[PDB]
Amino acid sequence: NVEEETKYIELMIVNDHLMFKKHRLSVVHTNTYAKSVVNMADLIYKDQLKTRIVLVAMETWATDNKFAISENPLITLREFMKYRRDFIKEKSDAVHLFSGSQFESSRSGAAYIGGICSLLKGGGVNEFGKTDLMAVTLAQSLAHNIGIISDKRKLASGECKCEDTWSGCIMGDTGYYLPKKFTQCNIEEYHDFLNSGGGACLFNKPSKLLDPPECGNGFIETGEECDCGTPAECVLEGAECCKKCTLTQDSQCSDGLCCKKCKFQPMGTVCREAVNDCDIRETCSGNSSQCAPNIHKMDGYSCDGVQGICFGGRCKTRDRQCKYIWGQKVTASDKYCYEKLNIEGTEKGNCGKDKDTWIQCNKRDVLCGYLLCTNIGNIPRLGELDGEITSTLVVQQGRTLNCSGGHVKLEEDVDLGYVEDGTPCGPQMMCLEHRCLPVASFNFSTCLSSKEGTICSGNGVCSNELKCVCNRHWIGSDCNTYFP
Amino acid sequence: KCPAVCTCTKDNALCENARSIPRTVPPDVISLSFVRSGFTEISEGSFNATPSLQLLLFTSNSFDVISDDAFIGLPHLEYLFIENNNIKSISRHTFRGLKSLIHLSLANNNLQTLPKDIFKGLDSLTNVDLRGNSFNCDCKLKWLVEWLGHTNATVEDIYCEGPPEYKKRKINSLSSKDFDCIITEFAKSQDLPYQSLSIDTFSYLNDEYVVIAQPFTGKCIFLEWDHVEKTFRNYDNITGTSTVVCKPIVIETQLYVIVAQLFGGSHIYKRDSFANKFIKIQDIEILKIRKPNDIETFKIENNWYFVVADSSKAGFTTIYKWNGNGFYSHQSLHAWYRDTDVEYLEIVRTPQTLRTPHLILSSSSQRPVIYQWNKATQLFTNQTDIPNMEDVYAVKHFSVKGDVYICLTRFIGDSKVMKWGGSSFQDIQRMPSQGSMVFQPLQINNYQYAILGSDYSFTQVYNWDAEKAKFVKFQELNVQAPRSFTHVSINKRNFLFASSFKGNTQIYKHVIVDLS
Ligand SMILES: *[C@@H]1O[C@H](CO)[C@@H](O)[C@H](O)[C@H]1NC(C)=O
Ligand SMILES: *[C@@H]1O[C@H](CO)[C@@H](O)[C@H](O)[C@H]1NC(C)=O
Ligand SMILES: *[C@@H]1O[C@H](CO)[C@@H](O)[C@H](O)[C@H]1NC(C)=O
Ligand SMILES: *[C@@H]1O[C@H](CO)[C@@H](O)[C@H](O)[C@H]1NC(C)=O
Ligand SMILES: *[C@@H]1O[C@H](CO)[C@@H](O)[C@H](O)[C@H]1NC(C)=O
Ligand SMILES: *[C@@H]1O[C@H](CO)[C@@H](O)[C@H](O)[C@H]1NC(C)=O
Ligand SMILES: [Ca+2]
Ligand SMILES: [Ca+2]
Ligand SMILES: [Ca+2]
Ligand SMILES: [Ca+2]
Repeated sequence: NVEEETKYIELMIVNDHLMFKKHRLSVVHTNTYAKSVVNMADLIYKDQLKTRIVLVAMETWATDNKFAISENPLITLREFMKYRRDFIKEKSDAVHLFSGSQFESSRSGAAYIGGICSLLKGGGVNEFGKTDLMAVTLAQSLAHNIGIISDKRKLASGECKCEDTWSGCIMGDTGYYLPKKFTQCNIEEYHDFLNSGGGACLFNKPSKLLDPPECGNGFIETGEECDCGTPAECVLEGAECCKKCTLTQDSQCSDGLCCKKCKFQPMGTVCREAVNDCDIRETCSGNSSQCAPNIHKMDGYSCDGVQGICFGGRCKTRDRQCKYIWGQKVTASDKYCYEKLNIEGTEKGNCGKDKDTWIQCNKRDVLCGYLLCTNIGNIPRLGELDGEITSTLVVQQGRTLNCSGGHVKLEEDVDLGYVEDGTPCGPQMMCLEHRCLPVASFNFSTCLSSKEGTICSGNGVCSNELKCVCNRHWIGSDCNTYFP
Repeated sequence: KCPAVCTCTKDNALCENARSIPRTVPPDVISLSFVRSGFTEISEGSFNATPSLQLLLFTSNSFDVISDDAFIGLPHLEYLFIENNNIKSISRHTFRGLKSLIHLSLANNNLQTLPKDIFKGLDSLTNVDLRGNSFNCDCKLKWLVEWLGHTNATVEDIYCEGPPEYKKRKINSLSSKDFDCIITEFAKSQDLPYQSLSIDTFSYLNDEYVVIAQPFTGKCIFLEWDHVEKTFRNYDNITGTSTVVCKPIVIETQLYVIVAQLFGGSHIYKRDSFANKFIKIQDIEILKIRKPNDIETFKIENNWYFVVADSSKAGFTTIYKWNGNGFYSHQSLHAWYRDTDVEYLEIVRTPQTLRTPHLILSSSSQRPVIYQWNKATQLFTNQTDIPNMEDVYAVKHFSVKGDVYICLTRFIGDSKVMKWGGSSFQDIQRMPSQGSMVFQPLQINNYQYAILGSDYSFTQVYNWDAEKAKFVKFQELNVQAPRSFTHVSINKRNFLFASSFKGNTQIYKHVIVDLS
């Protein structure tokens, strides 16, 4: 089970110049301070989310800031992710910024929701505070990255409530008394993100860490043949295999998912099953104690049958988008509703917005326009609703159909309530810029196949790495060799 | 007429070698003199039925004690001479009852002490003679030093015969210094089983009550004086959830209690006079106030205000003016900071000779900020921050003479007092402590104390030394986790309330052992 498995977040911390000045321009004070913050946040995540926060690398700016810092944390987040895209070449699951400046905003930090392990969205921004306060701030920013949201709809309902009255939970407003515990609903949101195909990287276990290697920490490090962790953890698994981070001569497998009875699991054993249509089952290499890197189907595979297309291990459909924004009780509207409402180009439906003008949806591209959902509550699950919800009813073939939408804004630049890019408006057609476009237009890369008209010769599936994962009894580069 | 035991004259009498004063004197006898009489003591309420005396004297007798009101019944008495005897102690009110006394001589009977205000009640006095006595100069003679300078009556000079460190020193030459007769102590009186965040006092209908905020039951506890046994008893409660601060505010003989909670809180209550129960009046806006850490009450130019510190980044510290029917928002402060405490003080700001209302609020991981009241715009402006002091949890102020000082509480490192200069606070005293959540100045009967609380260590009580102009270590209280210290004053009785976050609340008696 993905929930049962331990997840590891490789984190890189970037300290701006103001953070450096707060520590009196001392590299050791800044590094030790950040390490302390990440360690406390790791304690919270380890206790609650069964997730470990590992500091892989840290970059500190002794000179002035590379990019201009801003009072708005969202603006500073855009600039920071821009810089980290073009400049930072280090491998990490998430890149977070520690800013000595204090953001003027209700937020003490900003992080892209569900952005974990995105080069563009994988980062977060955190304002300066005390070590405990910074640990909570990092906890809620990384929470946004792993898909933990406020979920305002259930909060207003009261079904989701932090049961600690004195101190809140992490996602809530932080007073002088600091929260140590996540809500159960936050846990469910994190597990739903994992189950939808998010954060596949998190299942990779860190090979190298910034801190000097210590034996018994549970992570193998260069020069360490094996690590079984704490003596009690060792007794659970890997006690006989590994002692003092030295492999026993009999047994090169100590503790791992692909590790059993201190010997490598045979090749082809399945460590973790696929979590959805877009995921691909990982298998034991037989040459490693850890399970193979978590991979998923390449973009463009069909998910939920016809209704959707796989992107980043996650299935994109209008129904899942409706259920995401307006809650699980919602479903996507019938296609006639899109067809009649969107062509009108009024407030009720449109292909887009211009200043003082509304864009009539073109006849050809409809399902790529304004997002319509059958049953819509008053309060969105995430973001803030702009204006009031739009409701229009249309009847096809003697049965009335209610189709509604709303404008929901996570941030000012990006507006929800419009069909997300990549949704399959039509066969061999993906929604892009409120338009139905043939899949061929953007030319998705495919895996090698010997046979024509098939993927991976028809014996395999394309992966995130653009390599064929062959079916049983078939092997090869193109999966074209028969080897039962 | 005259008893044969004692010599007499038509207008005069002279008595010697008699163990008792004659009961009857002839009506024309005025002055009476007792010489080497066998009196054991003076008779209690003596000299009855002899009103005509203008003069009386005693010499060379033996008196162990002279009882109170011994001279009553002598409205015409003027000259009184008691001298050249051996006397140990006399009672204070012995001379009471004679307002007609003019001349008095205690000289040369070797008195070592006199009771305080023995001379009270004689407003006609002109000459007094204390000379020749051996006077032990100590607490018992301090009142006499106070009396020597304040009396218009002429008094010949008298000297200290003891303690030998002061010998042949004029009692007139002594001053307010060189006297320590008073020490102070806090002794535990009552132990309250409930833990408490904050304690406050108020006077309703000339009656001083106590409000205690208990965080974990959510109750706002009210304690009232009970005369039959120990005064503190619990008369009433206000129910809430996660109550942090409970602030009573009396406005024009009407009681209002502002209580801040962490769960859907910040409600304003008023006491209904007839029902004598608290009634919820207003609800403070939940978007402005979210995680309140403190409430500060102040009054400026015949207007009542109160301000709530918000330690959440989203909420804003807000001041609430009273329109006479209720409290409404006045000014928001310190947006997007975490406010632990608010403190109101009136300080002289140069050049102005007048004191001006000021605010000081402490943001977490930030320097304390000072706001000067602007009368023209009715708002706090010119934000200025205490330099070189960070991570201040709270600020409290006290005044010695005209100058004002502040006790700054830093949970880690040194918590230090500072004195207000012209434009700035100067460092005065620096005391480090571990885990100090409160530094509380208190003034009880013109005695300035500073209590420095500690969680891991003992709470350290300090006293203000006027000569040193700094706080001096005084006593160490044991309280589990002090969050506050409150001075409660009953009639002539004084108490010290110590809140405890992790333990039971402490009530200390203020004990003064004193002599003159
Ligand atoms: C097994 O792994 C080791 C290093 O871990 C490598 O040297 C060896 O060639 C591998 N054997 C294979 C891939 O058959
Ligand atoms: C149609 O949508 C509107 C949205 O305003 C909603 O109030 C109504 O209940 C819906 N009717 C249905 C789902 O039958
Ligand atoms: C897309 O790429 C293919 C080669 O991969 C090329 O033949 C084709 O012309 C490209 N289409 C466009 C519109 O550029
Ligand atoms: C006592 O002194 C005051 C001034 O201190 C003076 O006004 C008053 O006349 C004096 N009375 C006598 C009886 O000397
Ligand atoms: C006040 O509250 C305390 C607990 O905090 C309780 O023991 C006491 O009975 C209450 N008094 C009342 C309700 O009069
Ligand atoms: C402070 O207030 C005065 C008026 O009382 C004003 O003239 C001055 O500009 C203010 N200073 C700042 C820094 O706002
Ligand atoms: Ca990873
Ligand atoms: Ca190790
Ligand atoms: Ca997988
Ligand atoms: Ca206060």
